[PDB]
Amino acid sequence: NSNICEVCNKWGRLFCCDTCPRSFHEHCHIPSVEANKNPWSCIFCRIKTIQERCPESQSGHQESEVLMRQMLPEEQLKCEFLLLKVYCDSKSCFFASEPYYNREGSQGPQKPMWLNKVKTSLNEQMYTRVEGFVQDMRLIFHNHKEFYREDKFTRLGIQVQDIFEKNFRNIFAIQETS
Ligand SMILES: [Zn+2]
Ligand SMILES: [Zn+2]
Ligand SMILES: [Zn+2]
Repeated sequence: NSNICEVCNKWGRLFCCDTCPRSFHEHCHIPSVEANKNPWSCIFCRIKTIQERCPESQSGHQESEVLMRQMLPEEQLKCEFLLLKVYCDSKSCFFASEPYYNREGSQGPQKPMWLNKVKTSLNEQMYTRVEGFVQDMRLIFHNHKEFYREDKFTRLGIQVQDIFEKNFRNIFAIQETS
């Protein structure tokens, strides 16, 4: 097993996966690492098993169809993993916790949004369809672009959105296009 957390790359109190070498802090894993369960398989392993059970699930899909899917267990898992893939990037620190807005020449967004809120919303089964989760994720970066205007800090939103989008296309097997 690895000696650092797969998500935040720090050591500490780690839980080790039984079917791959990854390790996690308790609340870095999504869902939070489960109390008992021996053996325990991490989210990377669980996502791999889905693909292996249904190889055809990797054929291309239309985003419109993906977004309308109900949040049954497999889609819940895939959103959890996509969220985890965003937290894996260190630049997600900017978007994790509840923002506040007081900048000359800018007004705060009408609907603030942040990663820990999406995390809670997933944990509490508040999204009925994939679209709900994706909309809140995209709102995080859209709010940031709008607020920071021409400050070069806007680029952090572009960068972390790019990570989200690449992973969304990968996890949900979106049809590749030019
Ligand atoms: Zn961690
Ligand atoms: Zn694993
Ligand atoms: Zn099959």
